[PDB]
Amino acid sequence: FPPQWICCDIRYLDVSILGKFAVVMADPPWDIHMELPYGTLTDDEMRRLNIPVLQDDGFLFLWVTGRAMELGRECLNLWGYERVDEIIWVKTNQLQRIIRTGRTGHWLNHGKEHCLVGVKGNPQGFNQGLDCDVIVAEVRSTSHKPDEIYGMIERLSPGTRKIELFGRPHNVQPNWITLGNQLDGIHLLDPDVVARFKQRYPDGIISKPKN
Amino acid sequence: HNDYCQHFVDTGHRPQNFIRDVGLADRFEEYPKLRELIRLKDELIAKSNTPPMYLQADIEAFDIRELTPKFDVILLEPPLEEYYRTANEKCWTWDDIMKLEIDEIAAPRSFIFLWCGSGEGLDLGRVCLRKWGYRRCEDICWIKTNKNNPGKTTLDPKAVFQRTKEHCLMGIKGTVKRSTDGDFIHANVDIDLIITEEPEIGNIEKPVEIFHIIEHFCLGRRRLHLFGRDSTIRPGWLTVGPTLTNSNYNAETYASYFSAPNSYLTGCTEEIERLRPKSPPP
Ligand SMILES: [Br-]
Repeated sequence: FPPQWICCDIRYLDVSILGKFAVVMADPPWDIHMELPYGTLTDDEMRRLNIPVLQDDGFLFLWVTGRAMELGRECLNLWGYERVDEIIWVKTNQLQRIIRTGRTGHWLNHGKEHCLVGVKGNPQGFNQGLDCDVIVAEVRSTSHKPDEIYGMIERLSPGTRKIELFGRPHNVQPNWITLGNQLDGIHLLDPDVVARFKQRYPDGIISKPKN
Repeated sequence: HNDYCQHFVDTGHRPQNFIRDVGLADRFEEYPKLRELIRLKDELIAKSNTPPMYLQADIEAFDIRELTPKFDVILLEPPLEEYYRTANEKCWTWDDIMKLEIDEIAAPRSFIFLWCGSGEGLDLGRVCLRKWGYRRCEDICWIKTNKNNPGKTTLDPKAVFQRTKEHCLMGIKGTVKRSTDGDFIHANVDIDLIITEEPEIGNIEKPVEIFHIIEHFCLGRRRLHLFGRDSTIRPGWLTVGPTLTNSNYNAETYASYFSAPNSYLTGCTEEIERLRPKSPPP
């Protein structure tokens, strides 16, 4: 129930051991058919993520950009969700102004990041309409998405277990299990998850499955 | 810093209320070179603008091929049933919208700007773009502030957040290369956001800034506004819609403004070529 995390390769981790989650969130390194200073996952690697086993009833927050506006919609569909909202993060500078200059998009400049909101099954105990679908926040440090999204999700679905894919050390927090290759080792607290992790990885090495 | 999401929960003031310096006319008052680029481009638009042209038509029944010549940009705001949730004119389902034969009037290289609302249209408008032969290439969000009326003013379908924006999807048809086609587009002159105050109830107009973004971006002079109204009639545009009270469109006269000795393109001055954003040498 305090912060929990697993350093891992998202493509290889047997995510069936973590149980079910009321909220799933991912800010993935989409292959956006552009030159990037970090590694990406192919479209097929993204489609094949075992998102469906993480949840029977609940919400998905999927950050998207570029051609992943459409590929993210296809993933939502493949993983069993309907899209019911779309949040944007409007980026401001230190004077709370929009930075309008540069060449920050292919055709128009880009002032926001998009997050698809999907629903699966028939969730209960959620509070609809507490937050707006527009986030206004400065770009801070290494952040790729704004920290405000965690408060919105917690107000939407308080007290439920949540899981984040492709998360970073800064993102670990109560009620969340954070998965990502930049995390420091493995820190599990939920005794149910610990038991299943030991049964599946008898010696702690989360390696590619024996094909 | 402060959490403006929490501030909204506490106060009803939307986060976008605290973005500074959003006004269209007053935009670059403190940024003289940016102001000059916009001013020169608007002057270039005004110099080449056709006089206002408009046609009353029942777009559902109309043979859309009667609109000639081909269009470099098309702006479409079909009246969605979600805009009225007090209907007056015919409301359009996304099936109705998809049936429009847009590909029959769009130029071989051209752009479309489709107001999609904030619900199912974000998905179904993309299907329309596919059908019409465009690729979705930008998403212009109209963000609405509620400075005048805080603050819980909602709600429509299966939403879970309060919806405070509308999306205008931009599509591209044909091949356009930013490296070689600077006589057709000026990229990166505007950003994909418009920020204004929530209009009065029952006012369904979209922000006039959408025209500025389109006119700055594409140098094609043949501009069609489908489902425009009397109040959107504008030089440089052909406005077509059922609620227009009068018509002056003559397809031959309209076409003559773009044919020899004229061009369907605005051209450009040396001063604008030196100010507008361009890629560096390879
Ligand atoms: Br068509």
